[PDB]
Formats: sequence, C-alpha cells, structure tokens
Amino acid sequence: EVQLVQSGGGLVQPGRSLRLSCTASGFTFGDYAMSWVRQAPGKGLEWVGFIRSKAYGGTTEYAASVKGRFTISRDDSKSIAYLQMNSLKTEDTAVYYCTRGGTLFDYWGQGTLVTVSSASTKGPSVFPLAPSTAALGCLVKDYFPEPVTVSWNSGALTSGVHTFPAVLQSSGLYSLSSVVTVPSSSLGTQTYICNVNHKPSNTKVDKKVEP
Amino acid sequence: ASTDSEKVAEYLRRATLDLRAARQRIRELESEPIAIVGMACRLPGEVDSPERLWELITSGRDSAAEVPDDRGWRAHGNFMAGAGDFDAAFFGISPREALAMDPQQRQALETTWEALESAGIPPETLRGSDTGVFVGMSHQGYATDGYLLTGNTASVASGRIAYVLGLEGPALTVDTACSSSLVALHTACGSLRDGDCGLAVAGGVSVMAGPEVFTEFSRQGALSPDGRCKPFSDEADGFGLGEGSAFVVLQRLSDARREGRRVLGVVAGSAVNQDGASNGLSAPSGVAQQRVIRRAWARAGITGADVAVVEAHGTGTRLGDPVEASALLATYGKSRGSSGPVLLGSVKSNIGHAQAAAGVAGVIKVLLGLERGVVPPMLCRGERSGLIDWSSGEIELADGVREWSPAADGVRRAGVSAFGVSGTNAHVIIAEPPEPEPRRMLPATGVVPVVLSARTGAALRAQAGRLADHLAAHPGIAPADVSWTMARARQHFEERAAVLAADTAEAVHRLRAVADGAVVPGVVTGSASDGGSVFVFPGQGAQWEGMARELLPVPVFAESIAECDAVLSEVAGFSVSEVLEPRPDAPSLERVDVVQPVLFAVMVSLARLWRACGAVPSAVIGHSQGEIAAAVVAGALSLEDGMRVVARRSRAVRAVAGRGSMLSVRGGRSDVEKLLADDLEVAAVNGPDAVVVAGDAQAAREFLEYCEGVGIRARAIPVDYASHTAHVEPVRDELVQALAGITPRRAEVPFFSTLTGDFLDGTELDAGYWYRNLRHPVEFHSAVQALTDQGYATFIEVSPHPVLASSVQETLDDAESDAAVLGTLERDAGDADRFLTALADAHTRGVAVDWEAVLGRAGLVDLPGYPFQGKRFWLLP
Repeated sequence: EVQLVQSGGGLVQPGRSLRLSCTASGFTFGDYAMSWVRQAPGKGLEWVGFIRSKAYGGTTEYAASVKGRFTISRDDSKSIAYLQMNSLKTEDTAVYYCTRGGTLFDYWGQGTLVTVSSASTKGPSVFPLAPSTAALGCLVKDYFPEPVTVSWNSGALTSGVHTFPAVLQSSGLYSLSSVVTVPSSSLGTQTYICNVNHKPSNTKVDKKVEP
Repeated sequence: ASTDSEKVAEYLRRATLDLRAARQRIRELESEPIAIVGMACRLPGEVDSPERLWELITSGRDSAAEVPDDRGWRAHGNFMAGAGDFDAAFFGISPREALAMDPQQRQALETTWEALESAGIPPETLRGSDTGVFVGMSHQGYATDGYLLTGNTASVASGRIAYVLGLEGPALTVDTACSSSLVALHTACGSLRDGDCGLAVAGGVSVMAGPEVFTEFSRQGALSPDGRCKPFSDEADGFGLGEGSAFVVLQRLSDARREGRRVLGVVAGSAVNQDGASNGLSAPSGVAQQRVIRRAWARAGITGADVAVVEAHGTGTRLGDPVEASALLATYGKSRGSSGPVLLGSVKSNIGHAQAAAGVAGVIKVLLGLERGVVPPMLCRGERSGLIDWSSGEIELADGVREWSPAADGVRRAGVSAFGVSGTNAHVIIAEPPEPEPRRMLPATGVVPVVLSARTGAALRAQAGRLADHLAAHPGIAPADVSWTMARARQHFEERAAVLAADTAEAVHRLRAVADGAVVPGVVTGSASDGGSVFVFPGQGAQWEGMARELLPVPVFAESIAECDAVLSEVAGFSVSEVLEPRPDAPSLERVDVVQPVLFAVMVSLARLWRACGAVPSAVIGHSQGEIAAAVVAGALSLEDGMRVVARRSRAVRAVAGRGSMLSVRGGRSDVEKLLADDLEVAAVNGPDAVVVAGDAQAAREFLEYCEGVGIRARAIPVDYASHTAHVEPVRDELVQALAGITPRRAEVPFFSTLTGDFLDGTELDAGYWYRNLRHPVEFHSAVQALTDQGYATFIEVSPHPVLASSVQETLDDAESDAAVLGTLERDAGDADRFLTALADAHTRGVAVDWEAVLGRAGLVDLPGYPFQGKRFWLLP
C-alpha cells in the first residue's frame, strides 16, 4: 500500500541545522512531485516548498520565509525526499508533513515535530488552584521539554477533569493547568490530589488542594 | 508558478489511479477468491478427520459394510461409526433434548466446531460476530422426549449452530439433494462477497435414520448389491448409499491474508444451474452439465486446460456415468493444449454416496491433494466403461500415485461437481493457495511448552493421547508450530495441562504421561480459576549461587537489574551484577547487607518478567524485607526508593548482628508461645505449623533447640542477628532519619501489609513503617487466611527459590481451599527453562500468559481437534 514514512525531527537549538526524511513505498516515487507543508502549534497549514519530478526537470520552489535557509532534495534510487533546514529559528517550530504531489496533495505522511528552542531541561513547579459545584485545580509551571501528565487521585477521579493544552511562555518554558469541578462538599472525606509527572526531568509530584 | 501542463498532469494521474481502484473493486465484487481456511470431515471408513480420508484413499480401501444394528432397521451400505455419538454437555444441551435431536443436527454441530479448530479460530472470538452458516441437508425420519420439533426441523440445523456458537450472520438450511452442499458453498461465497458476513461455515450433513431411504432405493433399483460405487467402470451397477458431515470455513481472501490465516485453497469460481426440460424429473442432462462447467470457468477466469484434476459426481450408475463423462469430454477433454490428460475420479469409490455431504467431501479430498502436490487417488475397480469414449486420450482415471501438476498459471487447480436428482447442478473450481509471504521475551529456550485444555479431566487426557499419536505419526513437524497452535489457535477450557520438551520425542513421551495420570518431571496440571493472582515476596532463605544468572540475558530482566545496579552502587559500595554474575573480588553473599538488596533486585526483576509475560498481580504480599520488593512492584515506592530502604535497612541490621540468633520451629503458635514462657519471642508466624522463634540471646536459642530435641523439629537459621525483637531498637533513630527522603505513593496494585494485617493505601510506607516492619512480628499466616477468604485463586511466589510455598499450602489445606501455589525459580534451575516452566504452570491455573509475547508467532499446523466425549443417543419411536 502507499506509504510515506517520515523521520528525523526533534529538539534543536536556534541557528543549527536539521534534515527531515520522507521514505516512500507502494508507488513509483520518481513519478511524483513531493511537497513539504508545516503547521506551527495551534495555527494553519503553511506551504514550505516542493521539488518537481525528474520528468518535469526535478526543480524546486520555496516559500519566502524559508528561501535560502531551507532546501528540498530527492533521491529516486532510495525513494526518499529530504528537507534540509539551516539556520533554524524558534518560528520554524512546527509539525512538518511531506506530501505526494506539487499541486494536488493526495497522500500525506504522519508528520514530524521540529522544536527549535535554546531552553534546557527543567522540572515543573506545581501550585494548587484552591477551590475558591466547586472548582479546584493544579498549575504546572515552567518546565521543558513537553510533555507533562496530570491525574487526580491517582486516576480515581476522572469525571469533571479538564487538563489544558500547554502554553509556551516568553521564557521559553511551558506551563499547563489542570482543573476538576467537585461537589462543594470539599472536606467530606474527599481529599483531592493532582498527580503530575514529567519524565524528561525525572519528576513526580503529588499535591493536595484545599482552601 | 506551476505550468498548466504540470497541474493537469497530477489530476489526470489521480483520475486514472481512481479508475484502477474502481475496476479492482468491480473485480472483487464479482470474482474475489474465497479462501478455504478450515475443513472437517466425519465420513464412512472410520474417517473422523480429513487426514483419515487421505489415508483411506492412498491405501485403496473402501467402506461398504452391512447395515448396523444400532439403527432400528441382503443389505449393504457405507455408515459413519459415531453417527449417534454426541457430547451434549459440551454444547450446553440436556440429554433429554439430545435424544430428541436428529443426528444430522448433532453431527453438524460437532463438525462445525472441528472446522473452526482446523481454521485455527478459538470459537469464543466469534461470539457476536458477523458469521453465516450455510447447511446443505435433507429431511430424514429420525422421530417417526419433547424438543422433538426443534430437533427435526431443517431450519434449526443451521440456526442451532448460530445459537450455540452465538453467530449473527445468516443461517440457512438448503436442499438441492446431492448438490446441496455445493449449493451451500456457492451461496456462502456470494454472501461473503456481498458483505452479508465476514466469515462463513458451509457444508453438508446426512445420516440414514428412518426406514424409507434404504428400502426406497432398493425397490427403485439404483442400488448396488456390493454397496460399492464403481464410478466410470464397466462393473458399474448402481451406487452404494452413504452418509457424513463435511464442512469448510470460508473467508474473503483479502481478509484471510490480512489476519494471517493459513489458507488451504481458494474457491476461484463456482456455478449453479438446472437441467431444465430433460428426459424426466430425475434424468441428468449432459448439455446442462457443460453449461455449468463453462460458467464456473467464466467466473474463475480460467479455461479447461488450467485444471489438471476433476472430482466428479461419479455415482456408479450404468447410464448416469456416461452422461457425466460425455459432458467432461466436451469441456475438459478438448483444447487440453498439451497440458496432459485431465485426471478423473470420485471419492464415492471409497466412501459411497454421501448424499447432501457428497460435494464438500469432494472439495475436502481435492484440498488434501493440493496440500501435497499429489493427485487425489480413486479405487478404480475393473476396466473403464465400454459406454464411454476415451479414444482422445485426454481424460484418464486417477488410478494411483500421480504428481499433481500446475497450469500455465503455475497454479494447481481442480474442478468439483455435484448433480442433484431434482436437476440442480453445481461445479466449483478449487485453486491452490497463493503465496502467503509476510519479537520475544524469554528469547533463547531450547525447550518448548505445549498447553492442553478440555472441559473434563478424561477429555484432557484424551487430548494428550491423541496429540501424542499425531506427533508420533508425523515427526518433523516443527515443535514451535505445535506450541503456537496449541496456545493460540485453540480455545482454553477449565481443566489444563502443559508438557515442556526439547524435541518431538520428548513431547510425545510427556504427552503420554499426561494421558495417564502420571506425575513426571516436565509435566504440570491444574484447573483454571478466576479470582486473580497474589504475588508473594518471602523473607530470608531464597539465596543461592548466582541465583538467576541464566536470566541475566533476557532483555526485560537485564533492564531491571541495571536500574538496581545504579541505585545500589551509589548507596552501597557495590552492585547486584558483581554478586550474581561471576564475582571478581565482589561482596560475599553471606553478608546480610548484600543478600537483602540483591534478593530485592532479583524479586523486583522477576516480577517484571512475569508482568511482561502477561501475568498481572491482583495484590502483593511480602515478609520482612520482601514487603520492600512488594511495595515497588505495587508502585507504592519507586525502584530507587525501595533499593534505598533495603540497602540502609540491611546495613542497620548488620550493625546489630552478633549475639543474635533465629530458629525455625515446626510447631503451631500459642503452643510455642506458651513454651516460650520463662526459659525469647515469636518473630514470625508463616503457616499453622511453622513459626520462626528469634529472641536472640543465642544461648537461649541454643537451649530451646536442645529442649526441642525431645520432640519438636527445630532448626537454626544461618544468621547471627535477631530481627523482630528488641535487638533492633538501637537502629531506630538512625534508620528513620536516613530514610526521611523516601516518597511513598498510592499503590497501583493492591498491597496487603503483613505488618498491619490489612490492605494499605501506599502512602503509609514512610521510614517509620520500614522500622516497624523490622521490629514487629511478621503476621504472615493471618495475611494468607485473609486473602483466601476474599477469593484469591493463585499464589505466585516471586523468588529465586521457594521458601513460603510450603507454608501457604498448609494454610490452604486447613482452609480447604482449592487455590494454587506456584513458584518462580528453584535452586538447581534459575534458567530460562525453569521460568518457562513457571509460566506453563501459571497458565494451567488461569494466569494469562501472552504466549505470543513469550515465544513469538509460529505457524498453524493440522493437529487433532477437541476430543468429544459422546454418549450414544438414538431414538427408536
């Protein structure tokens, strides 16, 4: 079956370089143009560029925000398309998709996250949103990299729980907030504990919340 | 910036690609091959299995015999041996309803099950599934006690299978006479292709039950006196009556490839037509048979030259056979195209005319030959019929041992016919199966587990014996294939066993030990209870030379031992690997501050191996150091923290050694406690006949031992401290501040404290707990009694040697509990073989071993199916 298996991303400091791969299978790679499209966190699909098939010259076009910094290449013997990113910026943080075709994108890869940051690994600081139906929660601040997971009462409490997408603050560190809405009987043998877990800095925190 | 030519280039390419997919979908709907994934056959000639059919025909034997007396009947036929036998219990049927049940219904239910086992499908996975049932069958007179209407309607023969097995596709009984089972097959392939079902059972069944059929044909004059069919012979004088079951399991080939099903063959095309206006209601029509053969070629995209074998209707009628030979000569006999003469035969020469089962019995024969590349042989008695023109040389009877040779497509194909007396005809093209082309913990083994299962003990031993015979009969069958089949392609019932062997000869020998009630080295047996597993982590006593050194390879094991190595190297001067692997100037296993952290490491690592293999603890329970291991397995405490508790606690113990002693007293409790008066304390009760007396003051111990000499079996523990006594109180303050940074968490697996005597949350296990655990009596007997009376069915001791296994069994005996007690490693065996044996045993008790994660995936092999334990039921109205 048609396959476009991507690989080659991850964390990388600004100014450095990074090359993504797209390995095709199940179809005649050399017959297609191949394009790269990216999506910054939360935002839209943005065109990066493409390379024509050899039959149409095997030539390349790029978006203005990457021209001279990024270059697209292809290797029809290994059926691989490449994106070579140079002089990376934080603004180049995104999921990168390769896609079959240069005008009709009729098959896409799973995508590859590229995070451009000079932040160093760091554990979270957990603060409780005391329950000023009652609402209480946990504020998981100032960690790096993602992810960080949160549960309530070691997974016993799942009804009324919302854990929010992490946000990236100007410091370059991430912050996440988790909340649970509970009956105002907030003392009736109902102790509430958020369990936050940040593997990339070997951190495990349990916090109680109360007024 | 893209030229118009480039853009329209990509749309055109997409349009023609979409067109290729559409036209491939059209071909699928019209002519997708239907994979035959399973087959069962209970036919005359003592043929209980498809392979028995192969043996009967390559041995040139037939089956004609005088009528049996078991039925309430100058009279010969072809009869099934156990037509009346039925395991009513297996299917949840009362013996009252089973007696009232047409044998046709009973034989269909049993043969369907075997077909599902031949397809490697554990029938429980099909409950609520989309599976159809297509039974070719004809009403016979069995009832001429209640449930007699449901036991004799034709519609219930198909619906009863749906009900028992919980299937939800269409369930039809169809009657087209001798063509009934090929029509059933044809309808099921249409149903699969229409997506009405995703799997189908199709076939036919008949059993001679009522007075009519045999005497009805005698007056009619179509019967031979021998009871033998002589198809295509000048000695043809009628057909011999027969009976049987014959079913196949049908699946769209694309789905069978995708689920990795062994395919026996494919239905490449079939057709069903009618004689129409012929010389009479029962008269065959040669032109109608050409029409149906040519339609089958159309729907398979082949021509006559591509089929090398024809399995004919062949009944042995003097004027029936020339009609069929004429129609074959005009189709298969022309345009042979130097493919060699087509080879002709009829399973009816060997088993008689199986009536509604004739057709799929012919398919089953053809599949047998396709497995081996060998033309399926026919008896062929006497000379070729003078009424038939073999002058062309293009049709030849399948006399003996012939190589089955493929067509220009390199594919081996056969055509199968069945013509009914009502006039409805069928022909099916069976092609050989396409090429099938396409991660293990406990990696290297050498030996191999074979698990067995049945509803009762006698059925279990029968399964062992029959698998023993089959393996003795077929050496060279890969043991990994027997194991994977028996583990994954079979359903698991309550009574279980497993044999662990390195070669087919050892497997046969140990399977026969299971067939007898024998208790031999590589054999385990038990019954499967639900209720959950308790992982048991004992106290002192499990150590041995490089315990589990052989397990250090297994990647999930060595992974865990690595984390212990890091943590233990910072906290103490040494590591676990130095002590277990060869010891080059490494700490001595005799030191209490090395054996306890090293044991901790081996038990946590074993428990992880167990879990990686599918065994889930429902609770944990420890004994002194051991509750530390349990606390980590249960997630109350990280591995780092637990390795810190055991390191620092055993170093504290070392600091107070000397002047202490511990002895084991084979006695009850209050008893020893009473005796303890004057003459110091009970530090452990583990079992109702096993107390550990400490009190140190070794002098005291030295005295009690003496006294015990009178009659009490007492033995000294090779250890010079006295824990669970006041002897440990000096370490209290230093140990509780040394462990002040431990972080106990809520346990993910329930945790039963033999200190508290009840389940704990997990956060209670701070440094203070670990001191009390060292200071206070280990109330372990109570802890087992508590867990038994809450329903736990399996106790697994996770340790490099069993120490508490005995005392747990004793406690269960006094509680009259059925619960099992298993171990993990043993002193002599800490290898991957001993652990495989531990898994095998845990399996026989209900533990869920992902046998596929442990061994890998092998191939399905045709092993015997369930050993039905039938009583006879034959109503005589």
